[PDB]
Amino acid sequence: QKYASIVGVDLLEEITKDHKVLARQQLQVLARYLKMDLDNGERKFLKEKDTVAELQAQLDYLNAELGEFFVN
Amino acid sequence: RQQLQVLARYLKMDLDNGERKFLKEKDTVAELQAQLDYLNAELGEFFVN
Amino acid sequence: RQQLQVLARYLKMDLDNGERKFLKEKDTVAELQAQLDYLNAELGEFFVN
Amino acid sequence: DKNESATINEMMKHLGRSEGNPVIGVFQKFLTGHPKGAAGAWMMNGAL
Amino acid sequence: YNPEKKEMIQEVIVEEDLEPFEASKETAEQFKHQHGDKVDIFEIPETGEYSVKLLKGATLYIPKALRFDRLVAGQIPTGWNAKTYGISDDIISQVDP
Amino acid sequence: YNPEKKEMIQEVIVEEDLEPFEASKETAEQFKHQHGDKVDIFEIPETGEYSVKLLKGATLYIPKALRFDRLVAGQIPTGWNAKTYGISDDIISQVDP
Amino acid sequence: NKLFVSKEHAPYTDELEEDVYLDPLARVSKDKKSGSLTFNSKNIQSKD
Repeated sequence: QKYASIVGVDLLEEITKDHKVLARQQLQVLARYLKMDLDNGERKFLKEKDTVAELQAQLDYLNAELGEFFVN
Repeated sequence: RQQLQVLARYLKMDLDNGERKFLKEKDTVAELQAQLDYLNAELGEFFVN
Repeated sequence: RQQLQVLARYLKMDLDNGERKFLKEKDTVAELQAQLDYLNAELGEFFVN
Repeated sequence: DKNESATINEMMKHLGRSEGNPVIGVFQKFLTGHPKGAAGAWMMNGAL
Repeated sequence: YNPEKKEMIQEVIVEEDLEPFEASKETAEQFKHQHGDKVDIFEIPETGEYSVKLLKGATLYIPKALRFDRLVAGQIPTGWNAKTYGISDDIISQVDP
Repeated sequence: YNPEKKEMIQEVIVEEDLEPFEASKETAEQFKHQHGDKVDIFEIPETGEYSVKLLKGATLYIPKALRFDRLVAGQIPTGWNAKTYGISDDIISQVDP
Repeated sequence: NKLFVSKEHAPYTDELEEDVYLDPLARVSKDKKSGSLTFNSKNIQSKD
C-alpha cells in the first residue's frame, strides 16, 4: 500500500407497453364517437386555480396593507 | 359507452380525475371569496378600492 | 372505418400497398404501348402483322 | 441626439459664432415620428 | 397586422399518419413532388378529385403567435384614402400604397 | 433553391383532431394565443414540457412543390469565395453576399 | 490570399477626428514608427 502510493498503481417490457398503446387508441376513437371530452374536467380545474391565485393575491395584499394582527 | 369503460379500466385510466380536482378547487374559491366578502363588509367598498 | 384504421396501424399493415404497385405498372403499360404505337406507325399495320 | 448636438456645436464653434447666440433646435419627430425615408423632407417643409 | 398577435410557423415532424383530404389533380401532384415517400395520392373515381394521405415522418408547419413589444407608431390618420384626392381604383389595386 | 422544386404551402382546415406532440412552455403558449379554442395545452408534470392537442377546425400550412420553368442563369463560377480574396469570416457571416 | 485587407484604424485618431474634418488642407504623412499613413498634428491648421 506504501508501494502503490509512491509509484501510482491501484489495488422485456416493449410488448406490455405496445399492448397499452392499442387500448389507448381504441379508447380515443370511442371517446370521439360518443362526442365525450376526457380533458373537460382538467380544463375547468386549471381555470379555477388561476382564480385561486387571483383571490389569494388580493387577500395577500390586504394582509400586507393592514398587518396580520388587524385582519385576525 | 361500456366498450370505452372496460378499456379505461384496462389502462388504469381515471376519466373523472379532472372533475374531482375541479370540484375541490371551486370549494376553495367559495372559501377565499367568503373571506374576501367579509373584509369588503368590515372595511367598506371605498376603503378596499 | 376508424376502428379498422387503428388496427391496420397496430399490425404495421399497409392497405393501399396494392394500388400503389398497381398505379406504378399501368404507367409502364402506357410507356410500352407508346413504344408499340410508335413502331406500328413507323412500319405500317400490315408490316407488323 | 448626443452626436447631432455635438456636431452642430463644433460647426458653430469653428466658424466663430458670437458667444451667447445659440442656434434654436426644432425636433419635429416628437410630433410626427420617424418616417425614416421622408425624414428630411418634413423637416424641409417645416423649415420653410 | 396586430403586433400583440404575430403569425409565425414552426417546422414539426408528423408522428402518426393524417386523415385524407380532397384537392385537385394539379394540387395533389404538387404535394407528391414535395414529400415523395411520405405522402400517397389516389384518383377518387367519381369526382376526379384526389385524396392526400400525409404519412409518418412528413414535415409540417403549424402557425403560432409571438407577443411583440413595439405597439405604437406615427400613423396616417384613419379614413385617409387616395379616392378622396381623385386617384381612380384601377391605379390603387395595381400599386403599392 | 432548385427551380424544379419550389417550396410553397397551402392554408388547409383540420377535419379530425391531431395526436399530441411535445414543446416548451413558451412554445405551447404561442400556439394557444394563435388558435385559442381550436387547441389545448397541458403541463406534463414530470418534465415540465407541454402537450399540444391541435383540434378540429384549426388552420394548418402543408408544404407543396411548384414545377417552375426558368432553369438557367448567368452564375458566378462554382468555388468563388470571399475567403480567397482575403475577406475574414466575421465579415462574411454578418453580411449579405 | 490577401488582396483584401480589412483596415484596423482610421488614418486620424479619435482625438483629432474633429480637427482633421475642419482643415481642408490637412493631408496624410508616412508615420515613422508604424509605416502606415497617419494624420499628424504638425500638418493640421499648418502655416506651411
